[PDB]
Amino acid sequence: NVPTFQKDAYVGALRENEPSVTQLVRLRATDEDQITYSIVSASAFGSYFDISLYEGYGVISVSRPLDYEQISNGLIYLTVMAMDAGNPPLNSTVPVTIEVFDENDNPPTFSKPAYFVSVVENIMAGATVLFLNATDLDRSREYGQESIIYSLEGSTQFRINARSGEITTTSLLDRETKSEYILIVRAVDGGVGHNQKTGIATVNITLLDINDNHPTWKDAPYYINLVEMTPPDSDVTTVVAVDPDLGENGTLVYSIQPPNKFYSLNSTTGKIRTTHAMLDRENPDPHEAELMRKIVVSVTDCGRPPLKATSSATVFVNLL
Ligand SMILES: [Ca+2]
Ligand SMILES: [Ca+2]
Ligand SMILES: [Ca+2]
Ligand SMILES: [Ca+2]
Ligand SMILES: [Ca+2]
Ligand code: NA
Repeated sequence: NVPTFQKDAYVGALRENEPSVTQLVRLRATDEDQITYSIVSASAFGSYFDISLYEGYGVISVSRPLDYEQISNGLIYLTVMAMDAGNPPLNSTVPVTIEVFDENDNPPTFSKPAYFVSVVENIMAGATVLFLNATDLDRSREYGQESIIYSLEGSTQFRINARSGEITTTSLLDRETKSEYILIVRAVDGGVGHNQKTGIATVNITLLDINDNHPTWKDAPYYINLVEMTPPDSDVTTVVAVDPDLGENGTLVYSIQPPNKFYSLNSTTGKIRTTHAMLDRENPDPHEAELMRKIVVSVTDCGRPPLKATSSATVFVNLL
């Protein structure tokens, strides 16, 4: 009487990006009394599907490739209708479900090919250097976003979180021995073997200077020989400290402490000269004669707060 399909429901399945497919589904209804099959509904891409009568079966096919990434939930739902040659005609419908399988046809990508980040050199071991974010456009969780594994190459001093891409430190750093780093970041998807795909970006890290070094004396204590009664302004010797920090933090400021009337230095050079106070080698005064032949010098950098050398340094003078 009414065309009745042999099943309550039908099914077919294929990968995305298939050229065509000749038999997603075979259906058949039966009339005791003829039958024409039609696709009456389609959740999506109806135009791509076709039905034909082959050897008594209504046979669904698909003529274009499908894109998994343009389909919600991997499923296309069709409704097929069998209809007799009746006047009026009689019909019956049935659900068909087309599963589309995802292919790994999208690579992980980064917003930029190179990222640039600056960071103070006293960064707390394990702190957030940089959040990274790759994007994989495959829709399935197997091949798309959820599947991304971050990897990091370069210095053992850094490490990346494999799921979130958050980059972090392995240790305390030191601008005074490593100033910059170039790291390579790989994102990879859940494809297997040659179908695994990978995204890449460099991360270029610069260390900003902290005033984390004291001045220290080069070649102290100093020994000079100097003639008796030498004129005012005669060159004596040069003192030197070293601060390997940058700019202000490495800039040195020398001074004589406590004061010494027989000598003056240049605070920016450390170049000691004599004063108008004359150097009598056989001078009565004990105190005055002792600092005639010994100069104590201190040195500070221009940081904030400014650091200074642990020790002072001495110029031992020997008069002639
Ligand atoms: Ca696709
Ligand atoms: Ca895909
Ligand atoms: Ca992918
Ligand atoms: Ca310093
Ligand atoms: Ca420093
Ligand atoms: Na340092």
